[PDB]
Amino acid sequence: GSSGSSGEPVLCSRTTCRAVLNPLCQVDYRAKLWACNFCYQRNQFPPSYAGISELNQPA
Ligand SMILES: [Zn+2]
Repeated sequence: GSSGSSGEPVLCSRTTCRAVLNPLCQVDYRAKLWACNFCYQRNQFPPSYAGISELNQPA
């Protein structure tokens, strides 16, 4: 993980998209990269993805 105090919601890079990370997107745990289901853009995982239900919990 990453020390410090934070907890901002991961938002699709694309400014026009701004689609909050959803369980529908194509998550490539292997390449730690989840592509968007709408804009279809690859995004990098956040620094702190431990206290996240979307990830921790199954789709
Ligand atoms: Zn997107």
